[PDB]
Amino acid sequence: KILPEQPQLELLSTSKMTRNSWMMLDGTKTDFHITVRNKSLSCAINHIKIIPMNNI
Amino acid sequence: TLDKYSSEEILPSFEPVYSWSSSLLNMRLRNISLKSEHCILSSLDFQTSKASEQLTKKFIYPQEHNSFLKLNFQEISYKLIDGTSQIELDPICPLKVPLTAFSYDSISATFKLVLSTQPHRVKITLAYELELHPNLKLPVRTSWETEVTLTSLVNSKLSNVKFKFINSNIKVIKGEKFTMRLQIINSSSSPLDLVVYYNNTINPIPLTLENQYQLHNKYRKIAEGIILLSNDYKIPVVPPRETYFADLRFIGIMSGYYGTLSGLKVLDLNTNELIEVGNGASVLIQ
Repeated sequence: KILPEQPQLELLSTSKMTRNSWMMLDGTKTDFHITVRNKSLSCAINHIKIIPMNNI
Repeated sequence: TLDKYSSEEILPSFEPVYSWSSSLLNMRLRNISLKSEHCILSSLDFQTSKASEQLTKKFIYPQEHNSFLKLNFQEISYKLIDGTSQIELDPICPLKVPLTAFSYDSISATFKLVLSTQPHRVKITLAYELELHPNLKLPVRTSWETEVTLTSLVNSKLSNVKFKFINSNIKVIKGEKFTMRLQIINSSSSPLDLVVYYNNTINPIPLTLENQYQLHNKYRKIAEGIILLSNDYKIPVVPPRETYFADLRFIGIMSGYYGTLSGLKVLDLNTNELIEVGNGASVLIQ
């Protein structure tokens, strides 16, 4: 079986993070930016879905 | 068809049938990387070559004492290739793509693109036309492919702890107390008791006077330009595989650009290191 091409993502950066590490103060909320790029030169993705998932 | 051929062979006369016995412009690409922004600036530059000067007085306008060419660039295309794929890449500043040019000219175009172990493949295509007289024009459609081939984060020696400021670049008016959050990522084996301090002491100089006083002024500016309102801070505990925010408070008293500010050096009170974390700050006080 031979499919069409498929693209890739790389997690170009995150704004207020360093090596994907950060602290909270147990009650304060924060927010930041995630920068992702589509490495493919031809294909364009028409679906994205984000599921947060945690240690507990 | 040996049978049908040998049966069409013309038998000789008087013999039994069978006998048992017996390049107006030259161009290059001087790309440069930038780890500060994780991006590479690929700058092509094409200039009218010496062949154009040679042919100026030979065929184009031999009778004139000083002639010049009329190369009109119809399009300058920069593209990225991945196999059959092909995508254009725009420049930083606008470029008036129907660009007229004469002899002894040189034009540069800089294209920014994201930066490890996967070199890029770039096609540069120049379509232009030499515009000898108003009526006739000689077009050219040259193109060629190649590959895009060619500090803020600070580590600790004899350990794995890592340091970075949340805002390495900050500008603030002189005399206003500000703050820079120093994140300290510990992941090695055990908690640390590292202590931050800033020494406002003129470091002794070790050379002509021109170098000597430059160097002395550098240490003086470093020593008594900025102060830390929380000097000799005891960072309480940073357990293994955790981070801490050593929130520092400063204030400047001498306007300038303290790029990679020294003096500020956190020392580990576990093996008597002198890890210089000041390199991750680039304060500018007006």
